[PDB]
Amino acid sequence: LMKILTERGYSFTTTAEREIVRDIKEKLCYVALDFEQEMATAASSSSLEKSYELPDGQVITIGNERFRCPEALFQPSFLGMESCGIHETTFNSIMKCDVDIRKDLYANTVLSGGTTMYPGIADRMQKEITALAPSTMKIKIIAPPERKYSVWIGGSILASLSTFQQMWISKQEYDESGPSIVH
Amino acid sequence: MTTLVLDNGAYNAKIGYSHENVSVIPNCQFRSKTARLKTFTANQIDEIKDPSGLFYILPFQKGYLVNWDVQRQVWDYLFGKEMYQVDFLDTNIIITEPYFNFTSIQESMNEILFEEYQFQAVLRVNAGALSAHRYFRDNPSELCCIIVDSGYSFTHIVPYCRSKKKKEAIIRINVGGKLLTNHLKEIISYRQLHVMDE
Ligand SMILES: Nc1ncnc2c1ncn2[C@@H]1O[C@H](COP(=O)(O)OP(=O)(O)OP(=O)(O)O)[C@@H](O)[C@H]1O
Repeated sequence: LMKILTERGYSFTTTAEREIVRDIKEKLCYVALDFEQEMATAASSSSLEKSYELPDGQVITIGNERFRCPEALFQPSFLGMESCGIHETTFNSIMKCDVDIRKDLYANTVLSGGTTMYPGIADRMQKEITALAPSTMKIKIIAPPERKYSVWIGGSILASLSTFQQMWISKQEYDESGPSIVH
Repeated sequence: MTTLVLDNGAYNAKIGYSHENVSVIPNCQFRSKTARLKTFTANQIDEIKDPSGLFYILPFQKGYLVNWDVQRQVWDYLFGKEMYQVDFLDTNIIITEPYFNFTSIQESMNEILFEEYQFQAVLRVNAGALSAHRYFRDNPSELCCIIVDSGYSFTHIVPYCRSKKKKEAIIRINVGGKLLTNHLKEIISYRQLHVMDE
């Protein structure tokens, strides 16, 4: 993204500067047409350039990185490092998984993490997984409204689970097995 | 030839041959709450790097014997190495016996000594009788002596005269070193907290 902004004209070169580029993700995180979104939007750039707030007041109509590298997740070849597009990567995962369990894998595909806050990830995963998967199996995507910290929330719940007491490792067994415990 | 003198009780099991092995070797087994419940023997306590909370398995909790298993295990672990040089029929053993001990238990102990360890000879001398003989040898001009043996688990007032003990003026008292230690434990527990059992 810093290289993209350099092509634009800002030309940042260090983290102390591109902290604001990191922040740009707060608004420039949408993608609709994974194959031609950036071109179709550069052709009709209006009401899509959120104009991120630069410190110097430069509100230039950011309208290409709005759709460039939210899609880099689905198209690794777009960056330069090659890999299965995030969607087909998850698909290959559930494919290598068992056959019977693959139905529940299709039906319970969760999305979590700070990077998943991109509003378009849900719909794009829906479309790509429906294109890559059979017709009988549907895609019941579930993106929690607060997926930003879903991992932390679930961990805190698992920790403060009522009858989970017996499963905590303690000094008692540490003093006789140490790290040789289940690990 | 050499001989093996053995005195035994609740706290201490003092075995020694004609020249060395002079120490306070205990008689009970120790189990460490931390060392995977390993059962230690009389002298193996020195191998325990943390004797806190040791559970005591006692062949004697007071003057009389209980649970032969522990006593026989202690004797085997002692004999198995430098302490006695397990050789059996080469030498003999002299074991002490309480003032008024279980007749059946003591004769069965003699039976076991003759059968399993097969010492070429052993006798029924008394713990107080041995001290009486020691004192008589120390003072040959004496003809009568009273022994006040206040052991760690014993308190015996035993007379001796004309090389014979009389079973009428022979007193034993249950106030022993073990009782004193337990009372100190209880006092410290009660006066620092409401429970403490080390
Ligand atoms: N609302 C958001 N929209 C888009 N991107 C975001 C958002 N919030 C955070 N990010 C990006 O996601 C990253 C943080 O990831 P997240 O906190 O979800 O997991 P993480 O703990 O940071 O990563 P890891 O679990 O590997 O430590 C940040 O580097 C940030 O650029």
